[PDB]
Formats: sequence, structure tokens, C-alpha cells
Amino acid sequence: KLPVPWPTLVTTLVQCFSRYPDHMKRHDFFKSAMPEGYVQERTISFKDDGKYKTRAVVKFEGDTLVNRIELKGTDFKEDGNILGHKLEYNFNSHNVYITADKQKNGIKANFTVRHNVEDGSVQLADHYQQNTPIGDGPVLLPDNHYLSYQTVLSKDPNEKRDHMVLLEFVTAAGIASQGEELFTGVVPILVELDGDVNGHKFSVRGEGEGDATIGKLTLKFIST
Repeated sequence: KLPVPWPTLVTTLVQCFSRYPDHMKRHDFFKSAMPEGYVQERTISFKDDGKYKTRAVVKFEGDTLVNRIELKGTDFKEDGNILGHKLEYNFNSHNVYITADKQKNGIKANFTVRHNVEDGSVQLADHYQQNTPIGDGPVLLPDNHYLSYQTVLSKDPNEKRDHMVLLEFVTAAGIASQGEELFTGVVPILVELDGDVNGHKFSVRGEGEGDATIGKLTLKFIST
């Protein structure tokens, strides 16, 4: 069993698969950084509770888009919504607001996730995010815009291990690269997360595919 609820890991567990409308393609930093990719760093503050710090390398390895993450979580309360596993097994729609970071050659994002709690309350998870390109080539630095997310969480009836099946759709809104041309079809995805929350160590491996033409992610994650 994971030491934390699966919904608290969703945002950490590949924004290059967002479906940017034709008129917004010049604002897609994520695909423009490919194939060498980018580093995504977050601090996630669970209000009235602990925090995650995450660092992810997102790049192509051959034909596979890989998301390799290190997560460190501290200061979570025994009694709280996270360690108490009081979060509902679902995920609300959210808008992720992206701004260019000109000092670095990348972007920042901010958003606050609302996790439904089983007693009817809401657990906030405030996200601060920064992305920096790995490669030396030019990248697309966007005007202000946002990504609109939709998520459904489910379970595989066949799966014995602790796991999460996820289907998501993501489109850009609020308002061109050769890297974009790497996403014209279905792309296999591999996610690897090494985690430590409050001293409890765990790993997650995910496999699936992304289809940026429709903004679709289909992934199954398994914990160890």
C-alpha cells in the first residue's frame, strides 16, 4: 500500500501531451523542448499539512516519452487527510496557469488542486512549478495561457497490486516547433517515481500512451 493516497500523486505522475489549438501552437513550450526534454520541479503545499518537493526529467528515450521523478514529502500529520487516507478516489477539473520565465529559458506554472475529502471538506494542494529545458536548441516561450484538465480514476479488475488506472484530457486555452512534430501520433509513455514521504519509501511505475492530437493520456500506475 502507498503511504499516501493515489490522488495526491496525480499531478506529479507529461504536459507535452496537451492539445494546443492551431492558433496557440507557438505557445507550446513543452513540445518545443523535445527530444532532449525539460526538468520539471514543483513544491506542493498541502494546506494545514505537509509538502511534496518533486524533480522530474521529461524527455524522449527512443520512441518512448519518459517521466522520471524523485519525490520527497515531509511534515505530514498522522491525523490529516493524506496519511489518514481520507481523500476521495476522484479528481476535479483544474486550470493550470503558465507564464514564461525569461531568466531561465523556460516556464513557471501555478495552480491549487482541490482534493475532495470523504467528510465533505476539501484538501487544498498548492502547486508551484518551474520547467527548464535540457537541450541547447531554441524553445518556445509562451504568452500567458492555461491548460484545462479532466481526469477519471479507476481500478483494473484484473490487477492484484495496489494501482491506479488514469484517463485524462488536457487542452490549452486563454489565447510552430520541430519538437511538436514528434507528437503527431500515439506515443508510448513510461513513468518512474521514487518517493519518500515522512520517511516511508515507495516507488511507482506507470505505462501507457499519449495522443497529443486529442490531448489524451491513458496510463496504469503500479506501486511497489
